[PDB]
Amino acid sequence: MKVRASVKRICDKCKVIRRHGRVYVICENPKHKQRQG
Amino acid sequence: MKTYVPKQVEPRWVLIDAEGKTLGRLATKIATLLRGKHRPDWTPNVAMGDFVVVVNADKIRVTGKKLEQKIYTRYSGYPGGLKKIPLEKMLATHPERVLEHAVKGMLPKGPLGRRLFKRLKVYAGPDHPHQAQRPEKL
Amino acid sequence: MKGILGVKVGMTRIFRDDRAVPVTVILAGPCPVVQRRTPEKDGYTAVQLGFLPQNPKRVNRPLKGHFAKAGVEPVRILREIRDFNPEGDTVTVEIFKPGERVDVTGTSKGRGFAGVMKRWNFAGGPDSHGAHKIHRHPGSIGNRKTPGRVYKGKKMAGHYGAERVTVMNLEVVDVIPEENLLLVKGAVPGPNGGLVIVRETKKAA
Amino acid sequence: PKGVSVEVAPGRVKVKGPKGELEVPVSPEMRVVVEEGVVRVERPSDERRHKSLHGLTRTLIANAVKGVSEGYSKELLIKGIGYRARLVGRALELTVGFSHPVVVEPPEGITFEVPEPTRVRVSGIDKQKVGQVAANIRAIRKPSAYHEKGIYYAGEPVRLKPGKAGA
RNA sequence: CGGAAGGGAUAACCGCUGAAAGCAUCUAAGCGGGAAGCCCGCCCCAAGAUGAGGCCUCCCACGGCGUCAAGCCGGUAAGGAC
RNA sequence: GGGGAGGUUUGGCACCUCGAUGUCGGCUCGUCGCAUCCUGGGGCUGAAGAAGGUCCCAAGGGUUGGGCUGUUCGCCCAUUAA
RNA sequence: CCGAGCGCGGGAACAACCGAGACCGCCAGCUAAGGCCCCCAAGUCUGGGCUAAGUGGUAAAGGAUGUGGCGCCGCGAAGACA
Repeated sequence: MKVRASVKRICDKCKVIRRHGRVYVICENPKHKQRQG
Repeated sequence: MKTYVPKQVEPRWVLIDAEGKTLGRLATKIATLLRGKHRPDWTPNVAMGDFVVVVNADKIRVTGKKLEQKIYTRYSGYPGGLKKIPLEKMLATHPERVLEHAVKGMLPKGPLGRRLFKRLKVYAGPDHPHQAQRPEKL
Repeated sequence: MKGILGVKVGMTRIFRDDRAVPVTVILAGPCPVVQRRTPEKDGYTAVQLGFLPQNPKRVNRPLKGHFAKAGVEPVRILREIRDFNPEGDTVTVEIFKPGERVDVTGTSKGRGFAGVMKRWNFAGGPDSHGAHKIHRHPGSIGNRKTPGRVYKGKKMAGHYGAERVTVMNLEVVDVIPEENLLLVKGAVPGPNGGLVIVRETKKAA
Repeated sequence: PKGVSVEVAPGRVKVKGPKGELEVPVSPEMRVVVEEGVVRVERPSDERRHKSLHGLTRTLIANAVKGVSEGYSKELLIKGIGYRARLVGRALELTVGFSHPVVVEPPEGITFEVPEPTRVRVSGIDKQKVGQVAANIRAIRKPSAYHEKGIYYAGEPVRLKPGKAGA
C-alpha cells in the first residue's frame, strides 16, 4: 500500500481520517499506511 | 439641439475608509468615481472624476482563502523572470499596493486611464496629505 | 561593521609565519569623517569619508568647510560607510587590528569591449578542420521559430572592464600607522594606486 | 470550578489558579459565560461547524480551568542502557543514544524536574504546551528502535525481529 | 577570495491540547518541528522608481516688450563648457 | 481484464508553404519541463547495523574523459556522490 | 449557413456556432441574440435554495466518517450506541 488511488480499510483496525485535506488510512501497523494520492 | 460638453470644472477630492471593506467591491466603487460616471455630466475623453484618497488600506477584508491563495504576478523580461507573490505577503510589505493593483485594472487602458490612476492616492495608515476638501464617503 | 577608505599599493608575498603570503597593501591614511546621517532626515546610518588633501582654488564654493568643522576637502573627495557611527576625528588606519578578516570594494580596471571567450566565457573552436570564419565567435544564440526571439540577457559579446566589485574574506596581517598602511592577503581588484574602500567582513554576523 | 478564578472577556476567557493565570481565547460563536460559579458554553445551533466548535471549545476551556487547577501529570520514562538523566541548576543534561549529552531548558510557563536518571518528571502548568514538550523529548530520542532502547512516555513498545530479518 | 554561517514562512511528512461522534485523531479553532527547495541575508546594476525621489551645501530679482494672465529677449551669480 | 493521461517513438489526415519551409548528426549557445540520474528529506519495509528495495515532496546546482562507428542509438575503457 | 453575407450584434478575439437579409441620412423608439458590480450600455434588483474547491475556471473507470436533503431495517427508556 502506502500512497495509491485505491485506499481500503483492510484489516478492520484501520480508519479513514480526512486529515489535512486528503484521505489517509491509519492503523497501528504503518504497513497499512495508505493515502489518497 | 446638440449635446452639452462640460467646461473646465474644479476637480472635487474625496476620502474613503478601507478597513473592514472588501477589496474588489471597494475598488469596484473607486473606479466609477475616478471617472465622471457618478457625476451627471460624465464625458469620455476628459478626466474630471474626483481624486480619491483612501486611508488605512492595510486593513482591507478579503473573502475565501485569498489571504493564502490569491497570487499576484510580475514578469521581468528575463528568462525565468516570472515572479508571483501571494496576497498574504502583499499586506506585510507595502500593502497599499493591493488596492491600487485592484483598481488600475478596473480603469480604461488608454492614456488617460493611467491619468486617472494618478488621481488616486492610497495610504496604509490612515492619514493623508490633508490637501483640501476631502469629504469622507461611505 | 566598520570601515576605512584606501588607495592601493604593494602585492608581494612576505615570508610571514614561515610560509609565503601574497601581500596587498593599502594606504588608508588620513581619511576624514565629515558628516553622519540619521534615520528621519536620511533613512539609514552612514558617514562621509574624505582622503588626500591637495585642494585650493580648483575646488571652492560649498566645501563643507561649512559642514560644522571645515578641515578642507581632500582631492580624492569622499565616500560613505553605512551602519558606522564613529567617535569623531578623521579616522586613520588602525581601525582594523592585524589578525582580522575584511571586505573590500573598488573599481576594476578597464578591458573594454572584449571577445566573448575573454568576457563571460564561451569556447569558439574550429581553428583548422572547420572554417577560419568563426574562431573567437559565439556561434549560436536562440532557438529556431519559437521563441523566435533573442533571450533577455542571454550572454553576449561586449563590455567587460570599467566596472566595480566588492571582495569578501581577505586577511590582514599587518598595519603600519607610521605611514598609514594595511597589509592583507593579496587579491586586490583594480590597478596600483586608485579607489578602494575597506569594510569589516561577514561570516556569521 | 471551586477555588478557581475564571473571567469572561469577549472571546477570551481569562482564568487564574493557585499557580498562575491563563488566557484561553476562542471564537465568540455560541456563548462564553461564568454563571452561578461554574462556567457554561452553548452552540448557536445544529450546524456542523458550530456543533464541533461547541464541544471542542467547551472542553478546551474546561481544561484551561483545570490546567491552573494543576494539570501537570506528564513525565517521561527513559529506558535502555547507558542513558542517564541529570539536572544541573536549571537545565536538564540527559545522555541518550546520541554521541553527546542532551541539554534541555525549562521555558516560560512550565517546569520539568528530574528525580532519578531513569525517568524525567515534568510539572506542566499548561496542558497544551505540555504534551508538546513531552513529545519534544520523546522525539528528541525516539524509542523502540526495532528491539528497544530510547524514550518512552510509558507506551508499551511494539517489537520487530532483532538480529534477523536482513538478508 | 565567492557558495556561506543566520533569520522568516512552509511542502512531503513528523507532532501537541481537542471536539463533532462520552472513546480515537497530526485539524474543522489554535500551537511546534521539519528540506540543497520559497523570501531574505551576499555581489552588481539601478530614481526615464515620468512617480524623475532623499541628504550636505551654493547663487540669486526689473535688466527690455507681458501692467493685471504664462511667455519672450540680452549679458551675468554659483558654475558649465570650448 | 477495465479506465485515463502524455505528444518523445512508430502511424492515419493532407490545411499554411511547390513564383522554395535547406532534410542527418557534431562544434558553438542554450533555456525551460519533471512522470528526478546524483545531491536534501520523509513514510513504508520480507530494514540489526551496513547498505539496499519502494513510494511521496523537492530542479537549487550538477550531470566528467576516451575506443569504435558519419552515425543520435548502442557496446566498451578508465572513473564519478552521479 | 458561408462562398457571393470578411456587411451587422452576440460568441473575449473567429467565412459558415446563436441572432439577423445592409438604397441613403438622423446626436429618435420598441426589441433579437447575448447581457446588466465594475471593462461596456443597463438591477452590487427582488426572493429562496447549494457549495468552500477558486470547485466556477474544462478528464474517466474508480475511490472515500465531505456537505445538504431523502428512503429502508433492526436496537432503546422493559434502559439501548459508546
